[PDB]
This record gives sequence, structure tokens and C-alpha cells, in this order.
Amino acid sequence: PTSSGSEGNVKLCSLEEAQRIWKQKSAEIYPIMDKSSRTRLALIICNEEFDSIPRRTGAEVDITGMTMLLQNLGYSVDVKKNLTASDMTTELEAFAHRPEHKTSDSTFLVFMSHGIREGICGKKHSEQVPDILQLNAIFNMLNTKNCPSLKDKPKVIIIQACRGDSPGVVWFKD
Amino acid sequence: AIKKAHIEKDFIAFCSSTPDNVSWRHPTMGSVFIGRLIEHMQEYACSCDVEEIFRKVRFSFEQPDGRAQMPTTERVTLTRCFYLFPGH
Ligand SMILES: CC(C)(C)[C@H](NC(=O)c1ccc(N)c(Cl)c1)C(=O)N1CCC[C@H]1C(=O)N[C@H](C=O)CC(=O)O
Repeated sequence: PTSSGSEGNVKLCSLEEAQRIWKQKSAEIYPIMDKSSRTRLALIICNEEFDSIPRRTGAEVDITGMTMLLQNLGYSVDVKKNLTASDMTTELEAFAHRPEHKTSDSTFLVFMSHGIREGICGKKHSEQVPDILQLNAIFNMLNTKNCPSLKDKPKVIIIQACRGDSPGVVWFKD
Repeated sequence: AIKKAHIEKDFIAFCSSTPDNVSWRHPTMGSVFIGRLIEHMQEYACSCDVEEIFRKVRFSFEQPDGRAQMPTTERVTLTRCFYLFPGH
């Protein structure tokens, strides 16, 4: 039991358990491409330093952890930092156009920033002049029309961001 | 010949809190949701599909701790189980 391999700290699926899973509901599992030839891609967009919002100290720990995890799972990881919403849109359109998706079976996109109810904050965001990327735009840029190379393939979007100012709790009597 | 495909399919999104609500980040240890997601992926990618792993992350947040948050999966059009088969 060693974390020395490419998978690091991710526990491995034995080929025993793999064919156990693959025979119990095979018609309902996404197919995996051959490890020797597949070209999986992932994209991490992280905003830590903002023009008018407090810095997200600790963000570098998040980048490190998600980058290593996604590499452990077999993805080649692009990391982009401190982007406006327009920059984020441009990076997503470029990612959707990557030729590797054709020889990939799946993708992960990770977004880490400040957020408000409406979406994810760009580098220059303020309530004076909002700089927001909506989740709806992310889906549209990766869907079958705008990213045909990922048709029928799982697209996993992870978002670390506040969604408002509320604490998310209510009191009840014990 | 041309054929029709669903325009939106095989997506899952996983957000760090519920709508209107904050997510927490430790200034030197990183975001709570990110660290918890990594731990769960590391432990369960070998045995559980991604939707089930996200559910387990949700469960791990179930009791508040002064800094409560509830991760939410959104806009799910996965038609199959997504197993990562780590090592293959
Ligand atoms: C980093 C901080 C000092 C500002 C604060 N954290 C703690 O006070 C803390 C203390 C001890 C702890 N063990 C842990 Cl876990 C956390 C924090 O996170 N917040 C304050 C209120 C809303 C929320 C926040 O800023 N949410 C961002 C929304 O956009 C999400 C993001 O930037 O990722």
C-alpha cells in the first residue's frame, strides 16, 4: 500500500472490484477509455486576489489539493488564476475547443472564487460594477452544441464559492 | 446522415453551499468543502460512483458546527453511473 504512484493518496480500485462493478450494472455505467491512449483534461479556475474584494487566503491550498487529486484520477490539469468573468468565458471556450476531448471519456471543471447569489465573482467584481460568471453560461459553453467532443461524456463541475450572505441555519428547540 | 442529440446531457454540478448561503474557508487550511471533497474522492473513488460520493460529502456536513454549510448538487443530467475506476 503506497502513495508513490501516479494516483497518490487515491485508494485504488482493484481489478477484482472493477469487474465486480462492471458486471452488476454494465448497461448503466459510463464507458472508460483505454488508459494507454486516452487524453483526459481538467480545468481549474481560481480567483484569490481581487481588485475590490478581500483576498481569499488559503486558496493556494485548494489549488494544490484539487490539482493533485485530478491528476491522481488521470486528468491533465490546466490551472488559471485571477480572471475576470470575460477572461473565464474565453478560457472555457478555449477548453471546449481542445482536441484532447475527442480522445477523452470525461472532464472536470473546478471554479473557486468569491460568489454571490447570481454566480461566481470575477477578478474586478464590485457591487458598483458586478463582474459575475453565471453557472448557466458554464453549462452552455460545455454542452453538446458548443462542445461536441464531450457529447455523451460526463462533465463534472465543482464550485467553491459563497452563494449569498446568509449563514445557512435556523434555530430549533432541543 | 445527420442525427439529433440532446443539447444538454451528462452534466453534474456540485456547489459548496445551498443558494443564498455562505461557504467557509480556513485562511491557512483551505476551503472546507474542497478539503472534504478531496478526502471523500480519495477514499471512495474506488468503490462509489460520483453522485454517491457527492451524497457522502453532503452527509459529512449534516450536523452544523458553528460554520454550517450544505453542499448541493445541481442540474444533473447524468444518465449513467460515473465510476472513476482509479488505477484503470
Ligand atoms: C476566510 C474568512 C476569515 C473570511 C472566513 N473563515 C473563518 O472565519 C474560519 C475560521 C475557522 C475555521 N476552522 C474555518 Cl473553516 C473558517 C470565511 O470563510 N467567511 C467569513 C463569512 C463568509 C465566509 C466566506 O468568506 N465565504 C467565501 C464567499 O464568497 C467563500 C470562499 O471565498 O471560498
